[PDB]
Amino acid sequence: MQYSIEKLKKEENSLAKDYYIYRLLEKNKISKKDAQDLNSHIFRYIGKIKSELEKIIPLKPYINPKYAKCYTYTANTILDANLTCQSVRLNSLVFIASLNSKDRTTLAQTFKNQRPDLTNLLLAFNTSDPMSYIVQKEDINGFFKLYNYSKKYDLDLNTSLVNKLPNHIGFKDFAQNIIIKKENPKFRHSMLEINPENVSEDSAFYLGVNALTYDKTELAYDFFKKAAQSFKSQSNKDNAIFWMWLIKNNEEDLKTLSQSSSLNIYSLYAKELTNTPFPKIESLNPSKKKNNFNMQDPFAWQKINKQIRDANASQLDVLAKEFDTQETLPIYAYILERKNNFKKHYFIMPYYDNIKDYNKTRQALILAIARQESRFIPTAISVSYALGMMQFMPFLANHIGEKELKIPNFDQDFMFKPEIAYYFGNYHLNYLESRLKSPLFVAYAYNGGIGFTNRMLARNDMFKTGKFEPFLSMELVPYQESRIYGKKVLANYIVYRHLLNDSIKISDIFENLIQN
Ligand SMILES: CC(=O)N[C@H]1[C@H]([C@H](O)[C@H](O)CO)OC(C(=O)O)=C[C@@H]1O
Repeated sequence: MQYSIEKLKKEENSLAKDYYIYRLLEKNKISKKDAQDLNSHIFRYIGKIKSELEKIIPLKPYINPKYAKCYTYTANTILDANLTCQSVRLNSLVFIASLNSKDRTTLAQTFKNQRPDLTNLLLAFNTSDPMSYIVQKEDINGFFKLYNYSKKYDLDLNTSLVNKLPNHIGFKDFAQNIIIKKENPKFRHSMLEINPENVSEDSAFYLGVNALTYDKTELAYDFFKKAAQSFKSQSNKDNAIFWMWLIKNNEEDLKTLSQSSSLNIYSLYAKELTNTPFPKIESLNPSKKKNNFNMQDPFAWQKINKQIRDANASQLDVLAKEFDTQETLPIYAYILERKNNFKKHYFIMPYYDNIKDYNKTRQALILAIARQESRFIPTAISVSYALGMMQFMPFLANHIGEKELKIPNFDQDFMFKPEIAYYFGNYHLNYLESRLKSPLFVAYAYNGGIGFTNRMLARNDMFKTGKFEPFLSMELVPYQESRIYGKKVLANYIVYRHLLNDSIKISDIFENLIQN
């Protein structure tokens, strides 16, 4: 089914409407005329849909009309500009780097009283190492502007300077990136001297991972303990408490972790080590067959999803009842997950006839992936237009459907059919598992591609033998999305294996991750 640009224009703005506009663009069916009003019809104007629309109608915009005149000067004529224009242009470090040194000296004097930040950057670029100049001034705003301009600067930072960094908004991404990318070794080593009193949440956690890579186990414990105390989500606290346990072996930490209300790999592992029973999994069995809702209409899903997320505690109960049918089971579970404030564990198995003939280990992996990818919503669409319950990128979906399986009249929208999603997921999971084996590694490759996974596993510092392995390696997976995805999918997998009476010990999974 196709939609003309005219029909789409009548739908509400959503990712579904964006997806269908993008299908028109990629088929060259949007004329320069149709493209005129089109911006106000796009829900999320980022990435491919933007670069495609801008092939038809470029934008030069935007320069704020107040400062238009400021952008008529160059490095050769900036001394002719008024003081306001001079200071606007000096917001750009590339602009500052382009100036000649006599003009940087002149402008540094001009701005020393009113804008000593500008002065510091001007004089820093008069040296062969601007980062060293800025660090000597302990100019923290300047430091982050220089880092954003170029990641290549690296220098030792003293105790006073590093303890000032965590107060700046840029600190969190700075610390994450240099620790997981294993860049900027002098910055990295310097961050051993950050007082745990000065950091919290994710930043404290990454500084703990940092301390472990230098085998500073007491500092690491202090960082992870501050993370456990400050993190807002129970899942993240549990990850931090697990590290506290692994490092200092306090049995109260493991007891606290085994009694967590969050189901995650860390609380599951702690339950297993202490002979605690498996957590209770909800049982959803609606007797009603169906209602009026079309589970194959992507526009209906965008609409009802927005109602569910904005619904007060009251309106959730009305929706819960409406969607308490077998045909709408994924929507029911989605509503209940909100309605019970994310306290109960739901692990549904919808459209199960399509998988009941696979072995149970394969069933569990399919279901683990689908739960994480879509929550079993058949018409799910990601911001990069991954499609259906198993969130297939269109390129891969077309390769499998057209080239490999030669399906008659295949269209990428077949990914919205549960039978197609499960079938293709099985097919792709076979390719990955045959090469990768561990369900964790499969999960990383499913989310991030087999290329990145192969490169990570080729490194001699990832998933090898060690004191704190394989846990440390799971913290150092270089893409945040994939690092998180793997932990979540692995927990789902354990749960579904258990529900299918095909249990495995998560300790066996961890042992199989270490190659020799
Ligand atoms: C089965 C499949 O398509 N896997 C792909 C995955 C997926 O679409 C994502 O996990 C959606 O949530 O995305 C990507 C990607 O780098 O974009 C590559 C994977 O090969």
